[PDB]
Amino acid sequence: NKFDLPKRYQGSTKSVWVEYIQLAAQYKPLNLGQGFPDYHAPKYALNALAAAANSPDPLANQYTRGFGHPRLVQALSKLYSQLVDRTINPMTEVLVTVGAYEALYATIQGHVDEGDEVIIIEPFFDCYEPMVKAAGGIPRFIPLKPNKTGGTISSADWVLDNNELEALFNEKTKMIIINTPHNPLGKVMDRAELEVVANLCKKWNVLCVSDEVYEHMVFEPFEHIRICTLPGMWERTITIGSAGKTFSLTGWKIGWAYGPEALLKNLQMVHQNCVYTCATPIQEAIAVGFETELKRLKSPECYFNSISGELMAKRDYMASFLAEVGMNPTVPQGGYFMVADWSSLDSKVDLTQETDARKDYRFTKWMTKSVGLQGIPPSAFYSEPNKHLGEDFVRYCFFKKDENLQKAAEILRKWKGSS
Amino acid sequence: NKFDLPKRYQGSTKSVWVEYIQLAAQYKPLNLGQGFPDYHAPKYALNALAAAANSPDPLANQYTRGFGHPRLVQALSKLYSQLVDRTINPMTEVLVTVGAYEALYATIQGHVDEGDEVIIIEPFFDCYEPMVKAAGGIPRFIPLKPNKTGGTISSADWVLDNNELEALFNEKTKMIIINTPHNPLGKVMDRAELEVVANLCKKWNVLCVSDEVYEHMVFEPFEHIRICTLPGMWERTITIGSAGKTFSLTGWKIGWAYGPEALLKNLQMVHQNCVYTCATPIQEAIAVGFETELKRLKSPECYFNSISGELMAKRDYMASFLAEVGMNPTVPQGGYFMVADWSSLDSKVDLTQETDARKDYRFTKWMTKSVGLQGIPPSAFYSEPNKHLGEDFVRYCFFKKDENLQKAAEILRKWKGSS
Ligand SMILES: Cc1ncc(COP(=O)(O)O)c(CN[C@@H](CCC(N)=O)C(=O)O)c1O
Ligand SMILES: Cc1ncc(COP(=O)(O)O)c(CN[C@@H](CCC(N)=O)C(=O)O)c1O
Repeated sequence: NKFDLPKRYQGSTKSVWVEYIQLAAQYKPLNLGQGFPDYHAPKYALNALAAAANSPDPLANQYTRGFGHPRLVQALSKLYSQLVDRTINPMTEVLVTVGAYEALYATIQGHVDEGDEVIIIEPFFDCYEPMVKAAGGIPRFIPLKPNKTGGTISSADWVLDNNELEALFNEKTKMIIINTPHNPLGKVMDRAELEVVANLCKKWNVLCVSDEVYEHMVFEPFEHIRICTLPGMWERTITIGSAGKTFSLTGWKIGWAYGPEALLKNLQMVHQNCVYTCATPIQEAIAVGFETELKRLKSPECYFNSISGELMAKRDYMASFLAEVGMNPTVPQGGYFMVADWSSLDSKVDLTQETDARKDYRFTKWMTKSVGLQGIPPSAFYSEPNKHLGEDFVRYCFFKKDENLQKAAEILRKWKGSS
Repeated sequence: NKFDLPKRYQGSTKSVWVEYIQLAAQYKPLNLGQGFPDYHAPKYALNALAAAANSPDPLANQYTRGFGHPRLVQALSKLYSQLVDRTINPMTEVLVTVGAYEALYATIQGHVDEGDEVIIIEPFFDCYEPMVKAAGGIPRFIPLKPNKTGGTISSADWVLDNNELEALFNEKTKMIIINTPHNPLGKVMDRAELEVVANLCKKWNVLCVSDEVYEHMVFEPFEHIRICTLPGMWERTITIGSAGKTFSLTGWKIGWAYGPEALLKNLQMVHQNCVYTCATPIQEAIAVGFETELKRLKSPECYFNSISGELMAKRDYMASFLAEVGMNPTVPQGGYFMVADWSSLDSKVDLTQETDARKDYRFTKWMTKSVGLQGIPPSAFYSEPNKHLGEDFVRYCFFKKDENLQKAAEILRKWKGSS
């Protein structure tokens, strides 16, 4: 009856996101932090939500099926069945969730017990660690590190030490979480890299959880490969996606996990007594969205195909202006984020009035308040022992109107050499 | 690497809800089961969702603030500040969630540690027990029991044994969950009943969680009273609502917890790493719905004021045809569910084809597949040892078009022998 946090949440603090969203509302900077477009998503999707709101069907805005709206799961199985080349059962092998967030939540709560080890690759999407810890698991970390220095490098250059990775696998290893395309780097794992992970999972009987929200956003000449597609991997993989990312409608918060029925049963049990069901007219609108794209999967007008081309130009413009101004950027193989090492610009920043412990927090806060440009501190994506690996970096989002990417460039040009 | 359920979820089965929704899609009965309307909700709310989908603001459909969309938390604080007669800080004292479901989830995960005792009042909304058990908590049950037999009783007649209740409270008691107006019975707790609980919560330093989802649906001459409003109770209460119940848009799945900052901090830590944030356009629409009602709170055509008379005509009709066919109905003080005793018609049913443990599951099951009319087996809402109090009963929803209520009666008559 002390109403302290229960032990499993012991020492929990507010996430980066709660802190930096609040920082954005307060200073109103050019917001290149959290990932979302600053322009309209596909009209066919927005139209479908207005249509569901306006539907003459009285069931359109009432409860739908708890493991997912029938029309959506059917659309999801149609698409992914083609992509993974097996027939995925829409009732048993798909679970619709509240964003990729709740799919990750239901997966971790579903398969992580007290003392189970979970391997996490740093830098990691930040929720992975607190979710494992809340489920009583023991995270085991391995960092990706660049094998090139100075100038602009590629996210391909950020690599695991495979001996170090092998070393982490033992009889206590329950799960490994991989994220490709990767947040924050943009790294897309190639077939050899997936093979390394898959071979260890098979040897050690571990569950692979593949966070693939950015699956449609890989840039030529690279290619998204699905690990559940590797030999023997289907039986031991759960794969996650997000309609917020697939359709660029981040405020809709609908995602999914797919995989064999045996593994999904555990997620269903968590899901059913966490939220139970997800928004009907939103899932309906997403279902129409998938139906729309399913008719044209190899067309240049298909949003799955067009987004990379849309994004690649903006990636190239930001990499250029970040290099121009003095940072060392990592050019992502997919996605809409880019990390840059800003440390060579340490003389143009006074971080003296900044209060927190981590340098990249001080840098990003200072830039927000002082110059009106918001990025995200990458040390948020590292375990405490390795936070130093992130401190010289900044993550920016380039999913923006060209006019706003130019605005960021000009802020940076003015800040630099206007000494 | 047995990927069996974790120890937290060991007992776990599919909920009444995953089972009955599936039942319902399969046999396509007159669905008097899950609580939702048969017809459309107020048009102003539906219109506001269409407007958010169609918005010129590109951020209308992108991520919003994780603890609650600002327009919505503002409208909630404006409403509840007036209802509870205090100033509720919209930023720190309101949390928006994926339905009342995730409000209960974050509350129980946030405040129940291993070994904590949680007292639950039977019959109970079904998620309470599995949530407590998932949090490592120990559920402690007490049934409401009718103090009258024969005919049509009132939900006021279902009452707790005061000494049973007092004995349940010990220094291991962390929490009590109360639900008023109550599901499935429709009981509205009077002031003395809320005083009993209040005085025990203060004595034993326990957190009261008040599930008030049906807050606006109390029938004359009864009154919804909020326990957080009793002396000394604000500091020890979390109260929960649902937009899905407030605006009869059950597929929108947005609810909230409000109470003191100290207590909501715990739910914030769970929420930030469970779903993170909720749907933007749905929260925007609900905020517009609240602003609309806030301009006319004292007027009869305010939906918070009008829904009671709308539902009361239906309540009275159902109560009357249930009694005519020879059921013993409990007339609810509030809400849109009615529980009735179907024992005195056991003769006239064949449960000999149904396979489940509980007599009332076999019944709901019979009537659905065989006579085209589904409700909910009230055993679902009892602890294993007490399920027997739920086995003579059946719960129906009367939030249905007048003509379907007239049809549902007919089905009952055609099966009983009232033609
Ligand atoms: C790798 C990865 N995995 C899961 C997710 C979550 O997807 P939802 O469908 O929105 O729940 C994300 C999205 N992360 C975005 C936004 C983070 C946030 N908390 O809003 C980002 O990193 O900026 C992500 O980037
Ligand atoms: C007492 C009570 N508390 C919470 C809730 C959940 O509210 P949301 O806002 O839809 O999450 C309910 C809803 N009860 C409904 C719905 C059952 C279900 N959807 O699992 C019922 O019992 O028929 C309820 O009846």
